[PDB]
Amino acid sequence: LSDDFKQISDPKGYLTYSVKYEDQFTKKDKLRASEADDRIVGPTVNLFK
Amino acid sequence: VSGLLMVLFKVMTDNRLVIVGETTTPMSNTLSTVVNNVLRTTYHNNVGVN
Amino acid sequence: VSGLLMVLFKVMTDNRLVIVGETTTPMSNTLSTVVNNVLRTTYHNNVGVN
Repeated sequence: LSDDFKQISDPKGYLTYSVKYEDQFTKKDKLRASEADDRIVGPTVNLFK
Repeated sequence: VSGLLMVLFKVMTDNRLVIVGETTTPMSNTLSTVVNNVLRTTYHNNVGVN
Repeated sequence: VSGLLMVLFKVMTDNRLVIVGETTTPMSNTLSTVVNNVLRTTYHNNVGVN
């Protein structure tokens, strides 16, 4: 066959996110949730620390 | 002006097909009532930022 | 009669200020519907007997 396009596992995207943290603004409440409460909404929490 | 012309070249000569991979399904007992309604039935394995 | 007089001395010369320390917050998905309503929003870290 010709095979014009190749396949991938996960898509990339053209527009991404960046951040500039302030290493002196920490809340003293270490919150917690379930494991499936963690997975779906997980890495998005660690991009908006 | 030349780099913005070149970024328009790469997006034009694209050729990719998305393949469902890794996907897992959670249970209703293991989710908050606020995160439960967001998930249709099965979230794609791996995680997204939003 | 002398020891009961002395226990009244220590309570009188007291001087302490309570400082919020350690406190953590739990989620609604991880509590029984009977223990959920008891907690206002945030229980003081450490544990109490009652």
